Amino acid sequence: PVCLVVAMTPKRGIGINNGLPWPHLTTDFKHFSRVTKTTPASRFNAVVMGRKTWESMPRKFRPLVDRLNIVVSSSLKEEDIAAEKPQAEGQQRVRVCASLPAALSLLEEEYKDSVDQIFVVGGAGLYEAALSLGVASHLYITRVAREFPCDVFFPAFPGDDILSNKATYRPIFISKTFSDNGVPYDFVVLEKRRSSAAAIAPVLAWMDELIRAVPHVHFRGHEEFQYLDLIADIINNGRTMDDRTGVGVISKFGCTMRYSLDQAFPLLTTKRVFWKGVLEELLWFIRGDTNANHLSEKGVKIWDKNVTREFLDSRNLPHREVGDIGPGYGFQWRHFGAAYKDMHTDYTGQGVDQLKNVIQMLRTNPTDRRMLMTAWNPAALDEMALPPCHLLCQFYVNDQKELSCIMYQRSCDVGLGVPFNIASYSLLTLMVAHVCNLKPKEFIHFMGNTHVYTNHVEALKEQLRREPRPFPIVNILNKERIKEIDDFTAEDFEVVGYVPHGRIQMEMAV
Amino acid sequence: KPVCLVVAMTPKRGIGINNGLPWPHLTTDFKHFSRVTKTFNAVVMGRKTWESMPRKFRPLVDRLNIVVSSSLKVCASLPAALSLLEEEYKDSVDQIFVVGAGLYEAALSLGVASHLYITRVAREFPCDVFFPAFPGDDILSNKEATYRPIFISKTFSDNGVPYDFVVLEKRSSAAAIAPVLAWMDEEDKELIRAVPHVHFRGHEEFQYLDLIADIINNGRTMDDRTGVGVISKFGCTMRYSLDQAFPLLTTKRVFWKGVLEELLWFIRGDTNANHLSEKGVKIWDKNVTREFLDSRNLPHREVGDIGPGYGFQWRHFGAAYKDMHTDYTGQGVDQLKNVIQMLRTNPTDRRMLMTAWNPAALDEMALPPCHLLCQFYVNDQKELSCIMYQRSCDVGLGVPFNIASYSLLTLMVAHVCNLKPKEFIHFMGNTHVYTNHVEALKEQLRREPRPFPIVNILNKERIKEIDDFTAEDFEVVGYVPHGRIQMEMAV
Ligand SMILES: NC(=O)C1=CN([C@@H]2O[C@H](COP(=O)(O)OP(=O)(O)OC[C@H]3O[C@@H](n4cnc5c(N)ncnc54)[C@H](OP(=O)(O)O)[C@@H]3O)[C@@H](O)[C@H]2O)C=CC1
Ligand SMILES: NC(=O)C1=CN([C@@H]2O[C@H](COP(=O)(O)OP(=O)(O)OC[C@H]3O[C@@H](n4cnc5c(N)ncnc54)[C@H](OP(=O)(O)O)[C@@H]3O)[C@@H](O)[C@H]2O)C=CC1
Ligand SMILES: C#CCN(Cc1ccc2[nH]c(N)nc(=O)c2c1)c1ccc(C(=O)N[C@@H](CCC(=O)O)C(=O)O)cc1
Ligand SMILES: C#CCN(Cc1ccc2[nH]c(N)nc(=O)c2c1)c1ccc(C(=O)N[C@@H](CCC(=O)O)C(=O)O)cc1
Ligand SMILES: Nc1nc(=O)c2nc(CNc3ccc(C(=O)N[C@@H](CCC(=O)O)C(=O)O)cc3)cnc2[nH]1
Ligand SMILES: Nc1nc(=O)c2nc(CNc3ccc(C(=O)N[C@@H](CCC(=O)O)C(=O)O)cc3)cnc2[nH]1
Ligand SMILES: O=c1ccn([C@H]2C[C@H](O)[C@@H](COP(=O)(O)O)O2)c(=O)[nH]1
Ligand SMILES: O=c1ccn([C@H]2C[C@H](O)[C@@H](COP(=O)(O)O)O2)c(=O)[nH]1
Repeated sequence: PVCLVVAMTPKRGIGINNGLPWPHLTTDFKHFSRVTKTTPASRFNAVVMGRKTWESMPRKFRPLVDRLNIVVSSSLKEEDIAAEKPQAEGQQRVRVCASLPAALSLLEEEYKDSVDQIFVVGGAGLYEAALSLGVASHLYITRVAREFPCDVFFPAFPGDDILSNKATYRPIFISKTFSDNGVPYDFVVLEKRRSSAAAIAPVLAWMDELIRAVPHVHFRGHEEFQYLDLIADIINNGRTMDDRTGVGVISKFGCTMRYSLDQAFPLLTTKRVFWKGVLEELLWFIRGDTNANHLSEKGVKIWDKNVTREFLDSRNLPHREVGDIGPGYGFQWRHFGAAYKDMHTDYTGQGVDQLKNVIQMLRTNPTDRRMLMTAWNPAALDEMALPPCHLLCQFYVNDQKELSCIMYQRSCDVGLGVPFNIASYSLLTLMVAHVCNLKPKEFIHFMGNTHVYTNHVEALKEQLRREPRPFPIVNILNKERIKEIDDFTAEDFEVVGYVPHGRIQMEMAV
Repeated sequence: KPVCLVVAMTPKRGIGINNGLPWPHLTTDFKHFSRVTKTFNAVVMGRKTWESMPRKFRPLVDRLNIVVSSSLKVCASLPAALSLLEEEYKDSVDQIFVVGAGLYEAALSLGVASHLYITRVAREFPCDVFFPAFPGDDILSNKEATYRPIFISKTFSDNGVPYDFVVLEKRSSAAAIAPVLAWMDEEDKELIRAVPHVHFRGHEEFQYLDLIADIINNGRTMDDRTGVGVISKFGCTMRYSLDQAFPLLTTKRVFWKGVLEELLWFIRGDTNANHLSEKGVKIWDKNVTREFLDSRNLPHREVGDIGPGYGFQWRHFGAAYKDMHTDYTGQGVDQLKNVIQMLRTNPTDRRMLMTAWNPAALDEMALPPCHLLCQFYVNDQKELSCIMYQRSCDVGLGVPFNIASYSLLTLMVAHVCNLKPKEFIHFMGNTHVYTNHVEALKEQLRREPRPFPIVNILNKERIKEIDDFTAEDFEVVGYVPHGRIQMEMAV
């Protein structure tokens, strides 16, 4: 009964020119070593590999230490390998077999009592045979999120949708996202399916008491499970309420998520997020811009329905031109408290530039505890097309020059807005880290009224049947040119290794 | 042979009076009692205790009963009743429970009880029968084998009586996954933990105790404005239920008078700290001395003037500040009034927030506000919840005070809106322990929490609007904390 261990691009690519397609992934090698070596004593595990895989390995590491090595080949002989390098004392002699079935026979015949687990370690010849024989119980797959030139591929398999969009192999384990050398990746395991404190439990018994994301996944390390579980939690436990929009709501109050920013970027994968939209909106905020036509004109229409003639009038703002969000978000960030006129006015130097203050405090006194920016100005709310939802953020620097950010959001459309908000403030954290010579560490999301609209519930349930993919990496390009927060442009960003499931249509509650 | 005692007692160990119970009917305690005693089982009770039971329940059903009188229609002693359980009933008897005094004290002297199931009634009541003193006693009030708590429930209440439940003891797919979890856990000296002997930690105060432990264990050592130094973390969260009891911390006495007076002071939009100090509430004095104000570049401020902070922003957001003797009536935005009006007319609105954070006015304040935003929420059962966001949290000194403060605001706002208080949710930014508090906090972490008290609003009929509350309209009922712990304020 065998296990497969592999690293794989989303297109199932595993090799090129008898080498690996990506730069060195040190955590993946640790993992490989740890999975293939470990045992309870008497025994060792075996690794079975094809001839070219054996040849692809550097001499100094071959044979793989403390594991019985078997090579499947018809041309290489056991004495070829013995001649390559002296067998070290205590290690096993390297065996050669003509086929995978022969390797498994040999294991039974001559190494019962001696080997514990059997691992098939590549290449495509062996992976294919192992799947054909149906002898693989588990797949240890390292999912590399970037595509690389490959000439060798892991075979198609039922359940290969954990890699990319199109007996079965279902994931029972999904880790958080790692990275090395600009490459994001994660680890999954698939499974072939087809009176101490005794007497305390009756008090527990009487004090004690449906929708769930991909419930077969038992180890839920991927940080996107916070979002997926929050959807389920609201649907299971939330309360059905009315709402400003007339569309129903199911709501909860006081919710929390947090996303690491040191290895990869929390752009959700369980549906495609509108990244051009987040980037363009954030730059617009940073400008202090209140003209949503500037967004609309670039193909970002997110503010259009709340800046129509009709919606502005429902807000008693007949004097606003279409597109004018009033003194909201970016205006309050860059010009807190300034007297608003319209979206065409120059406000340079009016009011408080909170963003500048935060940055200057980060650069000069990062232990200060007042590094906040707010968009909630009670005096100006009635002049806004919409009172801000994400209304405050706070920054923090630790010991090691690592920057974390908290954002408070009064109102959270879990279906439509939340993924977008996660990406937006995570990006702001990247931008601020760079300009302050800091390392981005963490985004922390504090949520007030956290809701899913009734007309989203069905689509959200489909979303919960999808397992997450490894997070992408976002790189800031042209770092040397970029010295201040206003220097960033729409071209200074690269999203690397993003492989989300398909878009899900969800109407905005207007 | 294993024996357990089931009891409910006041902090002074009171269990009865005039052959009855001291307190009004405790519904949940009775459930608890029912369950615990059956899973047949034997309950064993003294003569008088049998009488006290109403006849409709007198045979305690689904359990063997034993009365230990020497005068009735049934053993003559407690040793006797234990013999009668080995000899006969040896089979089909699981555990045995003793359920009066005399019986309790017999069971303790003979040393046969291995566990104590105690319902701690938080209030005192007249009693003439008391549970025996016993080592482990401090679990009730502040007054060799010993009894150690192993379980401490959340706080309940019925008929205006707060109470707790504690238990004391006499003293392939997982295989596939394993190697992967193991390496992920590897990286990565002696952790502290609040009362590690308590396994089942239902008491909501454990959030605060665990928070202290987590900061000291996993926080990073940093500098800070005051010069004292802290250990800090960022982004922490607690929540306290308000429907049964009130989260006034019990592992050290919280300064309740101070909480109440500061809050009423906020609500009036008062910015003169001498009004607090003149009432014996000196919490703001060191941040409004001549010296501190000058350090803030405020030489023109009069001693005691906090500037346009907290309450001023609540009641007059954005108004132009003069001094603390000015009348600001009608000026600025009355956020508190707006919040209340929205709660009363359209409680599904998602903009029910109040902020103290006004960037245009920060430099004019003695201290930028720590608790700077709160948001309210109503469900479909008319239950009110409140979230407060705090940018900077002095865990040892400030946090217990802040918890009580906003929980109290929640009770007040619920009342004038004809809602019921449900939950206070505490969101924390820079969450820190000052270096000179660490030792004191380590003492505190050795204390088992007591049941939370309940706070009642008095004269409810007179109180219609948030401004109507006075310092005399509240009663804290059943508060039984451990002693105060001195913690010096970093200025
Ligand atoms: N990303 C990853 O996880 C991994 C990537 N790689 C790499 O993948 C590509 C190399 O693998 P691949 O090209 O498939 O090389 P293989 O390791 O499969 O070696 C190829 C050959 O191995 C022996 N052979 C294999 N299958 C059979 C069979 N089914 N029956 C009989 N003999 C068999 C044969 O050698 P003979 O001709 O002597 O008979 C066949 O020619 C490389 O890039 C290697 O580095 C490898 C392992 C893992
Ligand atoms: N808070 C709680 O959890 C509980 C409180 N209570 C309160 O109990 C009061 C009664 O307790 P208490 O007055 O101590 O009543 P008991 O139930 O202990 O009855 C007293 C007597 O019981 C039999 N007895 C007890 N001890 C001995 C002994 N050591 N040797 C021989 N016989 C013994 C005797 O009756 P005889 O004279 O016939 O020999 C002794 O006089 C009430 O207020 C009752 O409600 C009771 C249960 C629980
Ligand atoms: C949060 C936030 C910012 N916002 C601003 C914004 C404004 C009003 C709102 N109103 C409501 N009820 N919910 C929102 O989330 C919301 C968000 C967004 C608005 C729309 C989309 C959106 O429609 N996303 C879709 C469809 C459009 C597209 O892709 O072009 C998507 O699936 O990407 C995203 C973000
Ligand atoms: C929260 C809040 C409101 N506040 C306001 C307030 C002002 C400045 C602060 N400064 C610091 N560093 N931490 C605080 O918690 C703090 C709190 C409080 C202030 C003091 C006490 C208090 O109990 N002080 C102690 C110790 C005085 C001393 O000797 O230093 C006392 O003796 O009671 C409580 C609440
Ligand atoms: N997930 C996965 N990642 C891989 O890199 C991988 N590689 C191969 C084949 N190629 C190689 C090449 C070198 C070493 C190697 O030197 N291994 C050392 C790593 C030691 C360590 O980091 O502790 C070993 O002793 O395992 C292993 C396999 C087969 N399955 C894989 N599977
Ligand atoms: N913790 C504790 N609380 C008590 O009230 C208590 N009471 C007694 C003695 N008095 C009483 C009185 C009535 C019932 C009683 O009627 N018990 C029923 C019903 C419980 C219910 O009404 O839900 C039972 O079988 O549990 C039990 C004990 C002994 N130990 C106690 N221990
Ligand atoms: O950044 C944003 C902006 C808006 N929304 C959705 C929040 C709500 O479901 C609706 C906003 O309307 P009110 O909360 O103002 O009713 O905003 C978000 O989730 N994120
Ligand atoms: O309600 C309050 C007021 C103050 N503090 C303590 C917060 C800090 O440790 C110190 C305030 O100083 P700065 O955060 O402003 O530096 O305030 C609180 O914990 N709660």
